[PDB]
Amino acid sequence: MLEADPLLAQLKQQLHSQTPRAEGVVKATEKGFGFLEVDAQKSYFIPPPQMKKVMHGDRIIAVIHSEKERESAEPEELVEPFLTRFVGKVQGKNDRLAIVPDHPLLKDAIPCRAARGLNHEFKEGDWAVAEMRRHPLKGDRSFYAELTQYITFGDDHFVPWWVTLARHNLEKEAPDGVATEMLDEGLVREDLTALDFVTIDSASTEDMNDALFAKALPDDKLQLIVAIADPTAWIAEGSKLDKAAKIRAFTNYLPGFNIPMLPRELSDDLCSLRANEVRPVLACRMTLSADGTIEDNIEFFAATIESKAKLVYDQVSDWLENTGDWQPESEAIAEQVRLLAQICQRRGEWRHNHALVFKDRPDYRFILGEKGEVLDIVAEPRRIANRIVEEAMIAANICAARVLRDKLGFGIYNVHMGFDPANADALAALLKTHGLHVDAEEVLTLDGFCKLRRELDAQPTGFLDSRIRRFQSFAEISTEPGPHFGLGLEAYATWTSPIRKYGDMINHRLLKAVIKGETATRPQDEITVQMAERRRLNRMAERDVGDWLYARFLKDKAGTDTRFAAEIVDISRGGMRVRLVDNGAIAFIPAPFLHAVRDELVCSQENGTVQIKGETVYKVTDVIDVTIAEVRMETRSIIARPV
RNA sequence: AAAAAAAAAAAAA
Ligand SMILES: [Mg+2]
Repeated sequence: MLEADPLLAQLKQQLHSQTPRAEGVVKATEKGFGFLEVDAQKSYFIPPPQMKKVMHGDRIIAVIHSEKERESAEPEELVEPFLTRFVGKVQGKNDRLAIVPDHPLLKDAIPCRAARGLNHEFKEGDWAVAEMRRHPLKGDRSFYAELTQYITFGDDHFVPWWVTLARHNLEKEAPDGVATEMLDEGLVREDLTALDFVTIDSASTEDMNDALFAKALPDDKLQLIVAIADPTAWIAEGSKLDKAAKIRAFTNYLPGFNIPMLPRELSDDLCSLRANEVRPVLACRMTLSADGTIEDNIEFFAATIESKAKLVYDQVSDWLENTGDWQPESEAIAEQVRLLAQICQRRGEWRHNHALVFKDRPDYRFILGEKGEVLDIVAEPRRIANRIVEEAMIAANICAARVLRDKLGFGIYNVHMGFDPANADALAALLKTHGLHVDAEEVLTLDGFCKLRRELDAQPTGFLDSRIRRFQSFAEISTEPGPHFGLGLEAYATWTSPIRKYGDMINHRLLKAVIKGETATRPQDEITVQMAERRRLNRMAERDVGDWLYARFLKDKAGTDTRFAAEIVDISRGGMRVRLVDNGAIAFIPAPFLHAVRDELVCSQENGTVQIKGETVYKVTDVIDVTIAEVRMETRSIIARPV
């Protein structure tokens, strides 16, 4: 320090301790300087020397100095490092090695060495999971990491998968546990083995959760039995398998394969409702009126079925539309499909008239070759076969929601509040100012939410809807009943997918207690926290591997003038993001690609509009056409240009 | 200043 002190020392301590401080997030740039962003309307310049103390995304406290030109930020204290556990490719030779983190915005190679104990000889090119050990703002000399796990070598074709799963600390392998023995839970299994139950799925599906059987009754009434796989017949609450299943809370589905929640021999074999195999199920028998309402006499019962057809969606859809080679190869199972189509028809009607029918965009399926190469990425629209299963499943889950509510009062419920009550006034004002009246109090009720939803659906474009997306809440998992706004239902609880959700297994045991007239333990409202956490991580992992594959699929289209139809999905000041409609990739279009004169060009995020010379040329919702300009593999980003 | 590690909802995987 500067050390000549009398009580000058005390003066300088006081003076320096009274300078202003701001907390904020570091934002690095292409150049040597950066900024400390405090709020969306305030930020301070960080001099190049000062940027050497921080990393992009670090949350810090800086002391603020007035300078000749502007106010300046000098980082003082690290509130939160942007980077702790991370993944990245390692560089460097033998005992002098660095890792550059996978995060697109962090380009700097961070020195590192292996942890004590690790057997892998780390070397240039292989991917690793490292831990940040050392920060300049912590008093340390410089940035330093230790390599904590070896993911794989750079040339591993399945790199996108292993890296992503490691990044999210998700399991890379099917459970090591072993199916043990089918339990006698005191249930009486109705033998439904003679009935023409069918399953309808993707051709590649190996773990069929649901099976359906339909029967005509007098009075234009239809009967539907929903038969669901039951792994709980093999896995007792509190078993080894149970504990393991609780932790992975879902099967993780990624392009080209999945990491199953339960041991693969029960999931893809012993529980799967395979064609012409005798299987235990937990069944729901319901009666549907002419208008599609689920009548009062719902029966949940344990049973045993034998599926008479592993049907595939597209074939069933082809047939109900009559195209294609495929035909139900038996009159009996043809009568099943068309009865099931009637049920769909009735229920689509019921849901339109008393709830909400969300208009549904296409799924996208990665078609992979042997070596993990993506051959194609295809739109997979929801047609009638999909709709047939969906209506049955929703109905079944509605039944479970009633029964659990009316018999236990608790369960694993899927709740969705629609709009956050703290946002209701802002929502109302925003729509009203675009010329669509809404009432902030109504809109927080089911009917209000539904009323608005229909009016929004009646709009030419999805523009206004997009403006209010920022106000919409996510489905949450709750331990007790609650509205599901997005589905326009009082209460909703899923039990139809136990092979691939610990939640549905929890509901299976609950429903079984009910069937048996037995006493049941309320689930602890902490297991929902594990579940929601995994659901989030799974969703991210799926999207992330997707993005990586979208890049490598589109790599050889860069610079070519092949055209893609694209929906503009989001606008930042940096430009636009578009979704390529017939593969579903996300591409970024940089602002200059839109005009080239920066002065006349505004890309408003709040307005979700691009304006050249004061006239809007693009808004968040338009379909435009694009070429692939560039795809940079280092950061797996697709840059598109308009046409 | 060519942006960025978040999904509004459902179904099937
Ligand atoms: Mg299924």
